[PDB]
Amino acid sequence: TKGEVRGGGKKPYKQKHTGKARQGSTRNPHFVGGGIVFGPKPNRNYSLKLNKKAHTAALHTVWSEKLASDNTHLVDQNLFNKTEGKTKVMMQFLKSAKLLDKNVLFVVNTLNTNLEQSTSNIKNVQVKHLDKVSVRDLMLANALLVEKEVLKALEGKF
Amino acid sequence: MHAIVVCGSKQYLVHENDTFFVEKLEAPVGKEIQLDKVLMLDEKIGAPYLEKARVVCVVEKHGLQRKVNVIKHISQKHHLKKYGHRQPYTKLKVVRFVH
Amino acid sequence: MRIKGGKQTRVRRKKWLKQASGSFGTRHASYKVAKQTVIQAAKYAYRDRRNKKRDFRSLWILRLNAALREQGMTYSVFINLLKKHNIEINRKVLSELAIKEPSKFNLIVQKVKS
Amino acid sequence: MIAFAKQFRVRISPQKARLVCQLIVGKKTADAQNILSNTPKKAATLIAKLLNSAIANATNNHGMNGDALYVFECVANQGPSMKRTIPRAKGSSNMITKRSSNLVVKLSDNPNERQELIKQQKALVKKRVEGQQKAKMAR
Amino acid sequence: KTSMLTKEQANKRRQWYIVDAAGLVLGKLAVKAADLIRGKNKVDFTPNQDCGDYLIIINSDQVVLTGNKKENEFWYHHSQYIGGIKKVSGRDMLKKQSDKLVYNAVKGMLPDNRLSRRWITKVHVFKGDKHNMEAQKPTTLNWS
Amino acid sequence: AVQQRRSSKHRRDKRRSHDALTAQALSVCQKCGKKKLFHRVCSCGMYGDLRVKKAY
RNA sequence: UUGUGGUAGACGAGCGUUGUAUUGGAGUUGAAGUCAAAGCGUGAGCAUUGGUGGAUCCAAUACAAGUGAGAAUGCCGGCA
RNA sequence: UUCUCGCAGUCAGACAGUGGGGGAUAAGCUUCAUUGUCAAGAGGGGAAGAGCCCAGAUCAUUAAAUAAGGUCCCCAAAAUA
RNA sequence: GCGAAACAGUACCGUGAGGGAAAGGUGAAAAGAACCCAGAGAUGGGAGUGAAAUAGAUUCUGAAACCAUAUGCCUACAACGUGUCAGAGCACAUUAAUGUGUGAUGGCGUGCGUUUUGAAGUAUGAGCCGGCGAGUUAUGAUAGCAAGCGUUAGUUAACCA
Repeated sequence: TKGEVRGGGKKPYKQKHTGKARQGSTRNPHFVGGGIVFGPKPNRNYSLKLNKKAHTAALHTVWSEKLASDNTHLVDQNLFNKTEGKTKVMMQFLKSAKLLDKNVLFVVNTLNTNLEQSTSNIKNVQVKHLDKVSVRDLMLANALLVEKEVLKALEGKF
Repeated sequence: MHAIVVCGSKQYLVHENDTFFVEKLEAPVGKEIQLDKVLMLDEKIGAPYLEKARVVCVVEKHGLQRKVNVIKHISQKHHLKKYGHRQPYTKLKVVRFVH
Repeated sequence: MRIKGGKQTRVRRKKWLKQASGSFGTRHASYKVAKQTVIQAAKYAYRDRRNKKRDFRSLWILRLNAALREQGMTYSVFINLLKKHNIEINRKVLSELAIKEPSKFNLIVQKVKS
Repeated sequence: MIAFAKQFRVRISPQKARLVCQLIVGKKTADAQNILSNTPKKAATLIAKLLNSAIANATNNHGMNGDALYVFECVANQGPSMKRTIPRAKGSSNMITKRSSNLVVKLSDNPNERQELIKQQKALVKKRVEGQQKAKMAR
Repeated sequence: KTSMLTKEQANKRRQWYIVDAAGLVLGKLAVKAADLIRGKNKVDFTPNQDCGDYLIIINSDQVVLTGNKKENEFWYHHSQYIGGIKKVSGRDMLKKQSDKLVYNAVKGMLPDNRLSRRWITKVHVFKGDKHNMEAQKPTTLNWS
Repeated sequence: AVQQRRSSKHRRDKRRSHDALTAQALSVCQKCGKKKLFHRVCSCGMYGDLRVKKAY
């Protein structure tokens, strides 16, 4: 800004006896070289605050929308087995689900090595925890698989 | 030969087999329209109008006059209101006339 | 987040500059003088939209009264001949349109007594 | 035929170059070299080089007889000038510019061949207008 | 919308007329002069073109003013020089150039127009009665 | 003096219209064939039939 | 039906620009920039086409603005 | 045009008529109340015009009719006694 | 963008503290035009290479202001902040449109912005183009709209995961 730019206060001309434009400082925002009064600064915060209850209501609504998506059927811990990281197997899984561009983010609460083993190569497939869910992430899925043990936690959480 | 036919608020000299442009009638293309208002075809002028005299004209197209850009402003008054007027019209011609 | 904004500036100046053309001298060369001329001409046309009919009605009455004085009678009685007796809806310009067709306006100016 | 010959920025002011070459437009090289060798102007002797270079161009690169060749076009294209300063009185300083001239000379053989350029621009115009046309007949 | 109107253009036809100032007065002939030169009495008028016709006035040197205007009303003609005023009266232009009398009268009562200054030459004025323009085969009519 | 208003392009053109130059005379030298200027010397030097200057 | 002068001044609906979140599309088979033209719009604009041009851009929904120059005896650089 | 909320702008006016004050009832003067206008409102008439008379203009119309004002030519419109 | 993409605090300025700049991009790879012609010369025209040289070192793109050239049109008695509404004539054909280009002439025609009681003014600012360029934020208060919760209500801070 006008004070941040390095420079002095010397005036190239005196204040009278010349029809030149009035100048008062070495650097000015209206003078070349820079010195804009207001621009980007590392203080802008974008702070927002929403009550916990309202956010939980928004959650419950978006889950219920997802729970009625009719294309997100139930999945069991057993089927994550029989493979360690062979995405080819998971590619056959994805094909069998008739999903091509579905940004499938998988909810996990077992931390079974097989899934975070995969789902880090292609941008399409990722796996994230139930405790880390976000509304955009939930609707970013457009297709998802839910594990049945966490249904108990979901009904407990209303 | 000649005829004196008023469309809307505008009265026109119209002869037989002449294309011309009048105010908008919102008439779609193709059909034949018999207008009532007419005066002094060639003789025997009726006072307000010509009684029972019809002018039977065919409409062929609706057009618009060139883009008229109009700006209102007063000097040193911070007022530069700009607008664009389009002037619709109907281009048509007459085919028949009856007394 | 810097934005120069000289592109849409170029577009807006270009779109002010097309209509300002065909003028004598550098009037249609620079942004400011060209816009001044365009606005002034717009005002001139706005006022002339009235001035044209104001002068054309005078042209009508003068052209009619030329022939009227040729036949001696005046415009003052002419309106009486039409509007009062044998009421008609005749307008000024069609009179001269009939004058420009020989031997027709004579019939109208002669039925004034009938 | 063009017979264009460029110079690219010899140090002369273009005002004087145009000034000296109004006198050559439309004339024949037979009566051009002589008048260029007699008129006592700085640019006169300097453009004789370009004139004879154009003669050589016409005689060698194409090789027509050239007896009907006439001076088609002179021009003094304005190049980037040089900037200098000189001290003046009261401590002031005068600012001076050095103007050079890009010179290209064209020799024509027939009083024609611009009209051909006119129909070439018209061909551009038509390719434009039917290019617009195909936008509508496209289904 | 509007009724299209047309006028004659670049096909004007003009004639020669004869008129005499035997017992006339300045104003009552000058009004007819303006009327004829304008052509406002004929339906062939076009402001974009010429409308008047040739006119010949003959023997302007017997026109008479009513009242003492010939002796007391004066015209000053100032040249571009300082003190270039030529003072003339009604009585003196009879024994002098009366042609300029009708000339300045007719020019004063018409708008400053390039056609009007071109119009004014279509009328010819001489205090005499003989002129080589007599061979124009002209239409003769009084009070013109 | 000092200008008050800027001079227009067409005033520059009209002042330059009389600021041009005309052509020059020309003649033929019989002995030394050359299109020389009238009443001057030739390429070989003979203004008339007289050439006292060196031919080099 | 009332209408439709208008500074100050107040109210409402707005447009373009960058990048981001997506859903999409196009791109050496020549993107965008560029100018020329006798377009479409109540408006900021939106275009149509050719050449030039030689590589990313665009439609819609939202998001946050070094987001919008005719003037500052303005500055920068050129032309005068 | 009442009441509350929010934003105001603004306190440099002048002109024309009356009543006045001052001057010298002098001012394109100064200051008021009242009657209108300009500021912040086009236009027509007045030779142009910041206010005077007619007057409050969405856009278009080589449409008609009126207000003030005008009808010897410019400059459009009349004569009769 | 640190002033400083580049040999920058460099050049340069004042003796001294101190002050203080500007400018990059060729093309795939120089493969950077062997050789010929003109001209001493740079240079230009060829050839050849390069897809392409109108990519040839001025070396990504090259608006406009600026300067010229010319198709056609108009113009040397003319009183004009230069255009508008009509408009013949002249030359034509398009984002097919009551088509376009120019305008002999007629009617009309005292700028932009700011200042203000009010400015075509002889009140001021502007030779000109272009490029940039001056209503944003930390906290809190008031008012307005919408949403959430709900009249034993509602909301959290700091901090941690």
